[PDB]
Amino acid sequence: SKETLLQSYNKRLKDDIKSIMDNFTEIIKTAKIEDETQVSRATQGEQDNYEMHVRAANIVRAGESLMKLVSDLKQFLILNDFPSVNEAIDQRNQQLRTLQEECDRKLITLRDEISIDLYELEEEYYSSSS
Amino acid sequence: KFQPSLWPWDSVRNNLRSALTEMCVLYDVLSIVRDKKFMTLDPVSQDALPPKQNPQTLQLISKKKSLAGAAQILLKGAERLTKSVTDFNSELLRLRQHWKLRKVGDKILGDLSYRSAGSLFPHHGTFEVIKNPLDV
Amino acid sequence: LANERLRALEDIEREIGAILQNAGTVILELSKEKTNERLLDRQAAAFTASVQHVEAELSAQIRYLTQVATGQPHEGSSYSSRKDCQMALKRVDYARLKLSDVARTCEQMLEN
Repeated sequence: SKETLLQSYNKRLKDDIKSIMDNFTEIIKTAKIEDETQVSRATQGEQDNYEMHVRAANIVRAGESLMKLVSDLKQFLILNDFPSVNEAIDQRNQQLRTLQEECDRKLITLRDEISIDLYELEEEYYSSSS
Repeated sequence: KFQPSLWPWDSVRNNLRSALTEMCVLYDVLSIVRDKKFMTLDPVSQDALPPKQNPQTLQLISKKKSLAGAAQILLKGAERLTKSVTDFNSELLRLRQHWKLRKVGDKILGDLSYRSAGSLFPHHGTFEVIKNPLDV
Repeated sequence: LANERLRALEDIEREIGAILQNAGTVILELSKEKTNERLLDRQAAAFTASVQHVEAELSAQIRYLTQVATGQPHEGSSYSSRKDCQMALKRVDYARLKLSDVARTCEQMLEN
C-alpha cells in the first residue's frame, strides 16, 4: 500500500545513514595503532588493509543506495503529489484557453474583412453590363 | 583446461580457491593436531628478540598505506558521483504535465482516452512508459 | 513543483559532498604530517553536518509524502482544452489554405 511504500522508504533511509556512520566510525577505530600480542604484525596489517578497503566500498555503496532512494522519492512526487498535478492542469488549461481565444478573434476579424470585400465584389459582378 | 563457462571472473576464483586450499590446510592441520594420533603438541617456552622496533614502524607504514588506499577508493567514488550527476524524471515531469499517468506495481501506465473528459467508450487507453530517454 | 524537486537535487549534491568529506578526512589522516588538525576538525564537523542534514531533508520529505499520499490514480486531466485548441488551430489552417487559393485566382485574373 502507499503507507507500506512510505515505511519502506523510511527504512531504507535509516539503514543507509546508519551504514555510512558505522563504516566511517569503524575505519576510524581500526586506524588506531595498538600494541600487538599474538597477531603477527604482517597478518594484522593485511587484515586491517582489507577491512578499510571493504568499509570504504560499503560507504560508496550506501551513497549509491541514497541516490536510488532520492530517485524513487522523485518518481513518487512526480506521479502522486496531488497539489502539483492540479496546478499543472490549471496552468495548461488556462494557456490553451488563451490560445483558443486568440485564434477565434483572428478568425472573426478575418470574416468581417472578407465579408466587406465580398459585398464590393458582388456589387461589381452583378452590376456588370457584359 | 576448461571451467563451467566462466571466462570473466576467473582470476578472482583463482585467488579465492587458493584461499580455499590454505583454509583447508588450516582445518586439516588443526584437526590432525586435535587428535593425539598422527600429530602431537609439546609446550615449549622459547623466546625471540625483535631486531628492530617492529610494531611501531610496521604499524605506522602499514596503516598509512591502508588509509591511502581507503581514501583512494572513497575519493574515486566521489568524483564518479560528480561526473555522474553532471534525465529520465525530467521527461516524466514534462509527460505528466501534458498527460495523465499512474503507477501499478513497478509499471508506470497512462490513460489515453477521453473517459476523464466524459466519453463512455468501452476501450481503455492504457499506454506504458518505457525507459529507453523515455518512450511510450 | 520546482521547489521540492530542487530540494531533491540539492540532496543529491550533498550526498556527493558527504562522500567527498569522508574522503578528504581520511586524506588528511593519511598524511605523514597533518599540521592543520583544526582543519581536520572542520572537515569532520562538515562531514557530520552533511550526513545530519541529508537525514533531515529526506525524513522531512518522507513525512510530507506521507501527508499527501492517497494510493488513487488522480482522475483529473486536461484533454478537452487541448482538443479545442487543436480544432481552433485547424480552423486557422483551413482558412489559410483557402486564402491562398483566392489569392491565386486573383493573380490569375490580374495576370492577363
